[PDB]
Amino acid sequence: VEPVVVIDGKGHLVGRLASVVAKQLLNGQKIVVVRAEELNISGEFFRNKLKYHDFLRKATAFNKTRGPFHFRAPSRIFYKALRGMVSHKTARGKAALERLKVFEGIPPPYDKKKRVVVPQALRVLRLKPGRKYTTLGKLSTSVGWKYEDVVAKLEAKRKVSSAEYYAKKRAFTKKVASANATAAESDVAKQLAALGY
Amino acid sequence: MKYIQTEQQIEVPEGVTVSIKSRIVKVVGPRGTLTKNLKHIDVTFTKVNNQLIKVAVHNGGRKHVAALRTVKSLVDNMITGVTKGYKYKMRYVYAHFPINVNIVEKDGAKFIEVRNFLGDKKIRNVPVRDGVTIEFSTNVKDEIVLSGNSVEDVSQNAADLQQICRVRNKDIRKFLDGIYVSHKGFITEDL
Amino acid sequence: STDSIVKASNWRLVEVGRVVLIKKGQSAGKLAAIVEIIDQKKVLIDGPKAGVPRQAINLGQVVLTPLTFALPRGARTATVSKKWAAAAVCEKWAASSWAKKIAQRERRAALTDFERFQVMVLRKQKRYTVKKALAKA
Amino acid sequence: RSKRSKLVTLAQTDKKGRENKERIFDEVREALDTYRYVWVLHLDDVRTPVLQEIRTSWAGSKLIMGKRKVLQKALGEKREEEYKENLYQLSKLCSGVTGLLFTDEDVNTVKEYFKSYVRSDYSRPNTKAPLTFTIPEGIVYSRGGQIPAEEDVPMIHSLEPTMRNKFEIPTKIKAGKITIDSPYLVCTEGEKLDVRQALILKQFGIAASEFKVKVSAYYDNDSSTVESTNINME
Amino acid sequence: AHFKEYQVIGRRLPTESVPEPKLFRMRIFASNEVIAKSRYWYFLQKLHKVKKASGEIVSINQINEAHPTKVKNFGVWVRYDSRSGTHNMYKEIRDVSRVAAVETLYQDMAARHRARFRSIHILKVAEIEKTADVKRQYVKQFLTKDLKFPLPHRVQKSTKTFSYKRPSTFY
Amino acid sequence: MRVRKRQSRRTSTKLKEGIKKKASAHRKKEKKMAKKDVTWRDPGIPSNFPYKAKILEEIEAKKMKDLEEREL
RNA sequence: UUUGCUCCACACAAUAUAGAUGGAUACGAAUAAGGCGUCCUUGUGGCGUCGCUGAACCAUAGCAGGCUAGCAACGGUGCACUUGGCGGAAAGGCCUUGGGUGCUUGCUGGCGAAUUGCAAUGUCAUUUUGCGUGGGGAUAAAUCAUUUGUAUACGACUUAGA
RNA sequence: GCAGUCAAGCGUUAUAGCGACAUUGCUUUUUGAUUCGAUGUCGGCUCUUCCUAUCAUACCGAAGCAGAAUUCGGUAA
RNA sequence: AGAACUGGCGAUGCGGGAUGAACCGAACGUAGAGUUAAGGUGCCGGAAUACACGCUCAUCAGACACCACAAAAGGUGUUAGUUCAUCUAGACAGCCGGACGGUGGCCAUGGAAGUCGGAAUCCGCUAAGGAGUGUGUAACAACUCACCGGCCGAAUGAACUA
RNA sequence: GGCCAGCAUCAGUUUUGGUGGCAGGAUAAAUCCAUAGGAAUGUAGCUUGCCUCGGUAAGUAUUAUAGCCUGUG
Ligand SMILES: [Mg+2]
Ligand SMILES: [Mg+2]
Ligand SMILES: [Mg+2]
Ligand SMILES: [Mg+2]
Ligand SMILES: [Mg+2]
Repeated sequence: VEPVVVIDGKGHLVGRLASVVAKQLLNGQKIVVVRAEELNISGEFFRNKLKYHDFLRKATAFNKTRGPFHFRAPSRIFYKALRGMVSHKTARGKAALERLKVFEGIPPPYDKKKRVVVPQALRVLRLKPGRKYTTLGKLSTSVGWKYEDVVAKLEAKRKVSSAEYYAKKRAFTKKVASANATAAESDVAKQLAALGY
Repeated sequence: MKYIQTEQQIEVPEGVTVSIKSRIVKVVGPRGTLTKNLKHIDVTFTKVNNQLIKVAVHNGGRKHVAALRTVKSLVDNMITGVTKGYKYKMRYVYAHFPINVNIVEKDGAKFIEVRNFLGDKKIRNVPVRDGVTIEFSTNVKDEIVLSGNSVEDVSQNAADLQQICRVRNKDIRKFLDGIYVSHKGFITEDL
Repeated sequence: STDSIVKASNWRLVEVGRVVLIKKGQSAGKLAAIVEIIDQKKVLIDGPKAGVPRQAINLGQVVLTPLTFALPRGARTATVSKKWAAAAVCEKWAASSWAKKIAQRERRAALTDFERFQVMVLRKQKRYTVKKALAKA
Repeated sequence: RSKRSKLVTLAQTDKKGRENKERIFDEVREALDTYRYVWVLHLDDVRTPVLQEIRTSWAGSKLIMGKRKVLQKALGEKREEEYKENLYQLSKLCSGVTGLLFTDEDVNTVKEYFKSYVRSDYSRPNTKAPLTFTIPEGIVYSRGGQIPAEEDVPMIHSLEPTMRNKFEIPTKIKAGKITIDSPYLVCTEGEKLDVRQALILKQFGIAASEFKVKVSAYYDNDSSTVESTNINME
Repeated sequence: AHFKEYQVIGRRLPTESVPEPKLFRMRIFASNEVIAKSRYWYFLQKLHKVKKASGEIVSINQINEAHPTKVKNFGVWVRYDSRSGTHNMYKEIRDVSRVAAVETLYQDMAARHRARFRSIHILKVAEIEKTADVKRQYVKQFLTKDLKFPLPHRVQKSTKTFSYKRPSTFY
Repeated sequence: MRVRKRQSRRTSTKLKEGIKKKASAHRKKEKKMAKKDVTWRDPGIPSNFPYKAKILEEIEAKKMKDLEEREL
């Protein structure tokens, strides 16, 4: 229903989010994923770190520059999960993959855009309470990603600006609702309520 | 078995106030305030009156109800800390080399400095955790006293002080030097 | 101000007399009352005023409402109907924003094309008045 | 899984069952027929040599101990359940460690014996301290100054962990001898003692308290009445 | 499937000089009458020395629950097959019908004991008239006076792929 | 933190076919040994069933009735 | 290298291909908790209210939207200027001041529409390394060849020369 | 290995038969005394990497571990 | 390993089991429409991130052949059962108290008092208490536990099965 | 009349809805109504202990100022 769908990746499970995003891209929807460092993986941090270190074990023996390439950033971990669910060696798979962008944090112009969530991929809706889960920024920092603090500082500045914007928007919303409430007793309002609006 | 409801009770004395919101407990008493984050456990707190606070788990299993009893014990420890305090008395003994224990300030950080442990030239430094006080006992030979409202902080500081003087590569049936916790109790000794 | 404060976190309770709204099945969208608890997942419900048969149902097929009325446990259909009428459950349900939202949704679904045109005209008139009142202050 | 495992012992004495309680029940009910006066005795924290000396002194009478609930069931708990008339009052007067003295002797003789009987006893916890005790400075001896240290024996080195940990007395080991750097106050006269102080007094062997057998009341077979005696019940 | 309860009454075939043989009745839980008749012949061969070729089905009638809208506690005595022998089991099920209790029991046996319909024998399903005779804790905890319990962490199903609000689990 | 090699769980065709042959041979041998060997070949009422007394009374009454029914 | 290169307004001419056809419509955090409104002694505060999906909200009527007449109001919105402020994560966007010039379906009128023939996407949205009108702006380097040896199999590299 | 013994179990109502853990005898007997038939493939040099089933180096646990030295063991390539 | 019967395959493509001589389905003219088999329906990938009742958390779980590793072995993981017992004349934990007398039983020992050893292991009084369950002493002492009682007040323990 | 289409009325095959009349069973079982018994996860009332002005704990009390279960019709 929208030309570009922006998904706030915070609090989502990586596999289910990857599955839904891959199907959307193959169906032809343009998707931008923000805040990839706030993604979640079910299972404890040592388990997920062990899995990543097994992936790190994988490498071409006679030339390491030819082997599987291990990308440490959270956005690249999510991109690996997505590319595993797209048939990426065909032209159709490449075209589907080029309808996707993944970012750490929320850079411009997406910091002023509406961001949605995916209910079937949400941790609080999917995992049973008490089950342990891992956070992608911490996993990436443990396996060698080196921009965790910079993203945190930029995100804090973005949150300050966004809070100021929301305060102004909420004041305007209160004024609009106050103006709309005093017209609710008029004949036009009664006719609209009769028609359902 | 999935017990429908399991609950524990927490008793609050006269001078203690408890504020719990979203599993952030603040306990205020005559000796000061303590704060605990319990957001890793799914429990529900309810206030019955100013003296009784219930903590409950709904539709929970064995691990969940074990966590419930643990939560009750932790809040009881916080209450005891703000009303009586905790006091750990340690003793340090030696065979030949007198152990020298001092309180030093390293950029205003309150370290405990241990010298001449078994004749070592190394200076052992144990930081003093915030909220605990270190006093050298009067008319008791070679006794240290750690006091505070947090039993966790006091006991961990005592354990760090005890572990900083591990005897290495010597028969410990023979080499008896060290710093040992000799007593645990409360700061208040009115009765 | 030397008294403890603990957040209540008030849940709706599965209990006898709790009014539920059936969200799927033959009786979808109808009100019923919980008469007896079978286990953690199933209850016995009875909906005599709205025409819901007395039946055992899973708690995942209903949504609990904030409404509750006094009812004996295991009360038969006649007793449930009498207590429901005495407590006036239907009026208190219809006075809530939840039921008003359901009614508005049904009305909007029932609107015709001519009525949608009339809605647009009335919305433009109300918009003119609201914007004028908003600019003056 | 994850349950506590019971410790296993290999000893000779096995637990008593309901048959022992039934035997005690029948013995009490038969002594109720056999004897004239049934006296209820409070004998809490009694030592076995003292109790056996009492039994030896009361040759010809029957002293029966046991669980107080068993004794009250033998006597009859309520008015419709009493074994004899006006025995429920005697049964409900039983409290604590209760013994039953069935006898045919005189009321005056029983009162005189239980007024004039007394023995030296350990100072029990939650009681009154009979003396002020102070362990002297230097080498700690077995009596702790209650006798001259020239005649006394030094305390064994094996008790130093108990004194330091359980008794919380600051002690050191010097050449195999227990030593305290300062004199130590154990108890003050006319003060309530706790478990730790009572244990210290018992360890040093000081026994200045008095044991007296309390008597609550008695029942007569022919009169079918209960009279409060109130002996050593201050 | 969803079980029904039948009565199956059968007998040996009448013969000369042995007329009017005895009639034997069983209460059978089964999804349909074909399964009910098969189970009847199985149990009749296991108990008596009566074969399907030697006998006939006199009657089969569905038995309905007497009060299907009344909550009841059921004690279910069952017997299952093992290589060492046949072992008893007693379960307690709270439900509004005998067929509902039997279906719950079959599902529980398949979940826990890894058991099947052909191996599970229903020996007795008996309603507990008085609550004092209930002796399973998972059933007794629901017999408390004024029973109230909440449902924390409600998970709402979404009809759309994307949601424009962060969800809440309040109830 | 040196992770070791994980055992593969990909199915080998030769291993699976060999396991099939091994299992068939095992079944034949077990059947043969069960036929050849020599070895000599009611739990009652569960204690938790509430109407134990009723079941026992019914079975006793049926036994006593059948005692005289088959005799005369 | 027959006036080359490059931005601003004005007419023509073509142009919009992983798939426009009303609008991607901006708090953060928690979920065994929150959002909003309000009051006070401003807090882990009291009270009220909301959820149970965006099935929303905003826009949306006029020859693909024409030509005119009025009533009410001083609002809404488009375009070109202009005042000031903020934004560097990839800012390239966000907010705002004042005047001008259009439209306004908030309300009531008067004309026009046809024949695309009973449907045929029935063509409607930004950017234009192409032309002709015109006002201002600026007049380079690299390679070969020669040369050095901090370099070198050859290329390459590193120096120097109006 | 062979031949037994015991019995926690399994089996049974015929006190048959299987049987874990233990255990005995032979090989092997008392004063630390005093090379025997590989019937067909093997070693080097240079140089790389892997495994851990660790010899050394690191950190630990136990031991009549006083000290010194050593033995057994844990994590560890 | 040897006999007897019957299938499959070679001469045979097609659907499924990721892949394939003997596995599941089904045998073949060229096409259209419909329905299915076996196998499946998160994404690759056509098809329910269906419904329902339970179980499981694995410092490389499992999604498998049902053979082996496998001793139906080990585990203070978790769930459901079976059989025994104890229990308001008071269940299990916990604290306190009692835990005696002949007697320091006999022999042996430099010493040996229940506790280095060898043989007796009895009697009394008991509510109960071993000629002693362990720590300990050079021997004693002291503590313990076997057993009993007081306080507490409602279910508990053991062994098996899955 | 060659090429490509749209609609209507039909035929053959098929897929997906709405709705009507019947018939069986314990001539469904239930709900509901009446009647006779009964009990607790004991409703009203009564008594007592002592509590915030009557809200509780324990005895009684089988429909009363709530109800439920079973049999029969
Ligand atoms: Mg017009
Ligand atoms: Mg190793
Ligand atoms: Mg698909
Ligand atoms: Mg192997
Ligand atoms: Mg047709």
